[PDB]
Amino acid sequence: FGTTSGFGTSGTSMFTDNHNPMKDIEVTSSPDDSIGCLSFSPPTLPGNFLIAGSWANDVRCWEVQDSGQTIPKAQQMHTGPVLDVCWSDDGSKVFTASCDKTAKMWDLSSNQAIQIAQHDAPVKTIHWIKAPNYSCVMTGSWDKTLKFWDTRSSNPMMVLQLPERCYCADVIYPMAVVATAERGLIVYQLENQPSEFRRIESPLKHQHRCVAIFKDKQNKPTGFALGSIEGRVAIHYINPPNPAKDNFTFKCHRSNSAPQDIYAVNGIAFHPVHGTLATVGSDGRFSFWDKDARTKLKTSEQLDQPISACCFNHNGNIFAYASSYDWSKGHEFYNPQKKNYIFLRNAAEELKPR
Amino acid sequence: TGTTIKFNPPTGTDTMSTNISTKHQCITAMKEYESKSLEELRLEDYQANRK
Repeated sequence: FGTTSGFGTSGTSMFTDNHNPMKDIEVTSSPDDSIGCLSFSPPTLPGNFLIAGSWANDVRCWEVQDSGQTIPKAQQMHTGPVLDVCWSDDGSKVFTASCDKTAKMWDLSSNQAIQIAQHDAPVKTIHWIKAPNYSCVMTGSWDKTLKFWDTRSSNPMMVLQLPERCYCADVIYPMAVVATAERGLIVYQLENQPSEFRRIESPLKHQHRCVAIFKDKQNKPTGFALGSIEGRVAIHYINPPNPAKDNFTFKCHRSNSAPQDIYAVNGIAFHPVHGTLATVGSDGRFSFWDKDARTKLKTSEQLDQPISACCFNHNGNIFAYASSYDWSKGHEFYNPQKKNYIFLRNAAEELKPR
Repeated sequence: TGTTIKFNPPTGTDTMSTNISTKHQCITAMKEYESKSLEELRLEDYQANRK
């Protein structure tokens, strides 16, 4: 019921700016400051709803129609920049994590939000864990802790100590992976209760930035991709038959006699059907990759500012990416008057290996 | 606090087999900034109103 791919194509007259060189769909009424995070609704919700958090302290929700029309639906406010957002598996709740040191649970139908988590520093990551025996929210913070919350009591149901400040995380039950400052990298198992499973010597020599878990042929979490500030991504299997050959890195988000410019990898997401992946970078490009054949499927034209975040909708028929300054060159290159965009693309067949 | 020190991209080397020079276009690649993430530096600047 409806189109698999429906945005169509923008035309230029038969007979001028670099904000949208792919001419992707532009989300209506975009946030007023840089976008930190994007998250699409789970398959339990009919239709597609997008959440974005920004450095103006707001979280916004849009309905995304098959045609590419986007309708603003609702918004909530933190008192500091929103660093991460996610959904409950039933699609009723959006969870939000902020520099104000808290996380909120936002019930969309009643448009009410309440605090569900507290840290002693900014909350960098937030995920919903649905296990057979329990359900909880996991938060990771620059206070060097990982905490787990039932959403009802203000006491955490568990507190795990991290080796350093939480920089990124992902969860696909029964696996969680967390990357920290000083190249810390830890995999957790989540069966019965969360516990540390393996501390991994980083496959990357530079500051960790983003991470996404991928699944094997049986649909079980089996590895993750990890991006650094140094235009490189590691593909890392948990238990491969030949680690020295099966685990590998590849270069990306570089430009180019003259020196090659190296940019940060800001986001990484796997296509939920094809198991291929998208990366987005401080170079203002997105790339699509096949980690099995070890190929690049596509690189975008270059935007006039960094791409700060990306995600797929539940079936991967829509790829969303945010055009926002990422502070990669510090405050001197922040232009508070330059517009922020969320762009949408029907990229499913671009992500399907031939 | 924040990004008071001017940005200057660290130079380096790699190969592609040809030897290449590189410039790292990320502030946290600088020695002065290596102990913090982009988000931590940004929050510091926001708090100090150095936008």
